[PDB]
Amino acid sequence: YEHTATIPNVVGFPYKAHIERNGFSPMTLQLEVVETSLEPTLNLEYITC
Amino acid sequence: YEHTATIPNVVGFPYKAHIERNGFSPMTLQLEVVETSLEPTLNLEYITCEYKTVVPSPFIKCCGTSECSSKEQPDYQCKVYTGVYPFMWGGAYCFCDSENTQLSEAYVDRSDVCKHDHASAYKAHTASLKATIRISYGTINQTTEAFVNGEHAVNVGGSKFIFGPISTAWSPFDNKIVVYKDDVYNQDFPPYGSGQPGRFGDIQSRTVESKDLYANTALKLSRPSPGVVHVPYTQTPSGFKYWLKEKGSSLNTKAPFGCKIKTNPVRAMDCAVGSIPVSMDIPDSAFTRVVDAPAVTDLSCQVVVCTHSSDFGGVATLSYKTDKPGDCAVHSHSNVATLQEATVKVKTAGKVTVHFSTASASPAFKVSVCDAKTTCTAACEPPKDHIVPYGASHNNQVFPDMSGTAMTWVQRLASGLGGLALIAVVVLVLVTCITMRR
Repeated sequence: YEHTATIPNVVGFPYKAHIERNGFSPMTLQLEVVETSLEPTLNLEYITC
Repeated sequence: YEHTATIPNVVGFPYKAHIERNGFSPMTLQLEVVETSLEPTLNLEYITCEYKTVVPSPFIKCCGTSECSSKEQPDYQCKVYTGVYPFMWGGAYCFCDSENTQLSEAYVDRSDVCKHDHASAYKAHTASLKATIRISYGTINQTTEAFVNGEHAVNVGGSKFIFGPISTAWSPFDNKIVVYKDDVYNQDFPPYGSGQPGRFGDIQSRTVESKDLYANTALKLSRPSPGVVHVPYTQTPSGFKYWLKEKGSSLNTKAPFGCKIKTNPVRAMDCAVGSIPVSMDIPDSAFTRVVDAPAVTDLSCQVVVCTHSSDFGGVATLSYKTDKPGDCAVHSHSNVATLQEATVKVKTAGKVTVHFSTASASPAFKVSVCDAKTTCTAACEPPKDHIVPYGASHNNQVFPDMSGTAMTWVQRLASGLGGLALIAVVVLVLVTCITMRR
């Protein structure tokens, strides 16, 4: 069953997605972002010392 | 009690026939076609198989002429060649330099395994249906075989059933049929005595045991190479052995209506074609008197869920008043939805659930529970699964009920514009009165 949501990129905000479906009693998911890690691609130009 | 019905020829679709006999509590019979076997009448036209070409040793007459004679043998060929001078391994076979003749002789015969590997050409006509029907009603549940013609009465539980003549005489077999082992071929085989070389039936026999063989292989003798004994000849390759690789896939993979084609005897199973009339003579002992049944009253229906899927995708809860517990017959009086269950225990618990299958966005159908009747109504969503390995249990009636949302909107718009048009009529009639009174 394809369903879509959009959760805040807020760590520890426990967004809850509700699925309503014809055959079935509705379901609430929790989607809690425990961490994010935004990592740049790095090109080394040079070393200084 | 005479009753009549008409069940689809769909195998594994359980029909429900409801009898509302005035003196008795209703009963729902379930009628399921378990198997069908459409069997054509066959006339054997001829047998075909690979030929055997019989080539004796050459009757080489050294130092002399030879006559030759005509013979009755199939495709028989004979020639006497003058001026032969053959060499065997040890020298010339003949002393005379040219006064020798090689009598070449050849003919066609039926192959020695034609008893075992042959194709039979049939005319296939006036097919007949036999069906394996399952009858269940009350405590009686039995599976019986009936010929589907309006004469073979079969007994279940003391009930005569007559499965009347099938609604259409269609069959997947064309008028000309070729049968080979497990396979059946629709094939306009050439008439006996007119088969052509290198094609199916270049040799033809009226039966596998027949003494008389037609052969038309275009066998021709040719002159032997000088000094060589070999009775050289040319002949068109076995048309049967060409056929065996040219057949392609058989009728078992091409018949309409999903028929499964089988040999020995030639038959088409499970053809989903037409419908079968049924006549019942149910005895009085099969019904329960109205005193014995529960007096189900104040019946109402809630559709707990509905998907208009091919399975029994809807669920109803029926609620009751009753004097006693008991079995009631259950039915749906509209073909928009068919019910999985034929009878239910009515309980003092006051409610029961019944499953149904339907194809429409918003069905409404009168269910019943013994005498009580109520109109179930639903909002049914489409299924999410595009393809399923099973046929539809509903009748594929898709037009929505007039109380549904689509017909509600349609009836609002149509009554709106119709009311506006009637008001404009009233205006015009009133004005055209006034303009003639004044």
